[PDB]
Order: sequence, then structure tokens, then C-alpha cells
Amino acid sequence: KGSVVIVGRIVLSGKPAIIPKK
Amino acid sequence: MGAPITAYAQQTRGLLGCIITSLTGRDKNQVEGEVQIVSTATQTFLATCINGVCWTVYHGAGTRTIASPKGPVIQMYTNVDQDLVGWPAPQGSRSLTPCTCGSSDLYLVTRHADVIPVRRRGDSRGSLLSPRPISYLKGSSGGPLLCPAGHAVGLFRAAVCTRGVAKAVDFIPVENLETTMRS
Ligand SMILES: *[C@@](=O)([C]([C][C][C])[N]C(=O)[C]1[C][C]2[C]N1C(=O)[C]([C]1[C][C][C][C][C]1)[N]C(=O)[C][C]C1=[C][C]=[C]C(=[C]1)O[C][C]O2)C(=O)[N][C]C(=O)[N][C](C(=O)N([C])[C])C1=[C][C]=[C][C]=[C]1
Ligand SMILES: [Zn+2]
Repeated sequence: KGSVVIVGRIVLSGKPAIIPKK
Repeated sequence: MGAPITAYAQQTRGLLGCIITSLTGRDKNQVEGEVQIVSTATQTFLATCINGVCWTVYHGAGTRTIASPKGPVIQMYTNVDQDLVGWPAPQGSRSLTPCTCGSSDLYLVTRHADVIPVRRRGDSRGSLLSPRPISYLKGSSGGPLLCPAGHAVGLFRAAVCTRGVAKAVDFIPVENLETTMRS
């Protein structure tokens, strides 16, 4: 039977940030 | 994390890449975050890392291994009745810690990185303050129910819907995790 595969992540540890201009 | 609960999602694998990895059982990708979006060849759900263990619903993962950089990994715990399975947390993930304040004001984090308020109404039940269509909760089993301080209270298990809209949610309280580990 096939393994369970991680296909993405949800990150709770992020804090508001000024999106760097680049 | 902590103060106001905010979350973001990032996709890391595609359909073909996921299939190959599911079969080879070897995932070389870097892991980050507390909640991992996972998939089998039949469905996609979530898995949450709490205290060093990656937990999810047995309804989704069944008794499968988790693809890792070292090959597939056997589950540490399995509890068909409690609907749980856990594997060692992937290297790179960050774990949540159980809630220690008995708050009845929960926040469910969905696979789309939305945190929706849920009012605790019974240890393993909570009502959606803002009913959402069932399709919105699909794919979020195994996701976390957080207390205002960002601590795991439970893992989303089932939607209490009617006519296609979910009014409430059933979840697996952290206490059952400890019980599954102890059992
Ligand atoms: C979860 O495992 C999933 C999320 C629910 C929206 N949970 C379930 O399927 C559980 C397992 C069950 C039955 N359910 C329910 O939530 C059902 C619900 C009824 C309406 C239609 C959806 C299912 N609810 C009930 O049975 C109510 C009775 C009840 C009340 C309390 C407790 C229980 C039952 O416990 C018994 C629970 O039994 C999840 O996210 N699963 C993965 C998933 O849905 N994946 C799909 C997918 O990958 N494909 C369809 C391919 C998905 C859909 C859409 C988007 C992304 C993924
Ligand atoms: Zn708490």
C-alpha cells in the first residue's frame, strides 16, 4: 500500500511582515 | 503564532511527484510548519504535529507508512476507535503543545489556511459560529482546533452538516492523543 505523502504545509508560526520589495 | 492566530499554506508537490513518492516511500523535500497537507492515492487531508508526533485521522491515513527522506516510516501509534494514527514528526516540522487553559473558544485551521471560530459545546464537539458549506471543510480532517493562545485542543474529525452546510464539528481532543500513546 502506498505511503502517505506530504504535499504542502500550513504555517501557524508566521507573524505580520512588510512584504520585501523584490 | 501566539497573539492573533494567522496561517499560510504552501504547496510542495504535484500530482505526478506525489504518486512517485507514495510508491517509492522516499520524500527528499524539506519540511516546515506545524500542519502538513498530506495525501494518499485516494484522498488528501491534514496531519498536525503535536509534541514531536505527526498525528492524523485513521480514516484518512488508515495504517499506511509516511514517506520520508529515509524511506517509508511506520506509525508510532494507531487507534482505529479514536480514529488516530501518529508517526514520528518529520525532521523540520515544528510542534504545537496541548492547551492548558480549558478555553471554550476554539479556532479551526483548514487546509486553505483559514482559521474559523468554533464554540466548544462538549469535549469533542463545537459549533461553527459561521456555518460553512461542507465542501469547505473537506480535506481538513486531521487539522488542528486551537485555543486563543495557539495550543492544540483537538484534531478536526467530522462535520455536523445538514442540507450541505456544516453547523458543527466533531474533533478528537488532545486527551485522546495521550491516551492513545499510553495505550
Ligand atoms: C476528513 O476525514 C473529513 C472532513 C469532513 C468534511 N471527515 C469525514 O469524512 C468524517 C468521517 C466520518 C464521516 N465524516 C464526516 O465528516 C461526515 C460528513 C457528512 C457530510 C459529507 C462529508 C462527510 N459527518 C458525519 O458523518 C456526521 C455524523 C458524525 C458526527 C460526529 C462524529 C462522527 C460522525 O464521527 C464519525 C465520522 O465519520 C477529511 O478531510 N477527509 C479527507 C477528504 O475529505 N478528502 C477529500 C478528497 O481528497 N477527495 C474527495 C479526493 C477532499 C475533498 C475536497 C477537497 C479536498 C479534499
Ligand atoms: Zn490554551
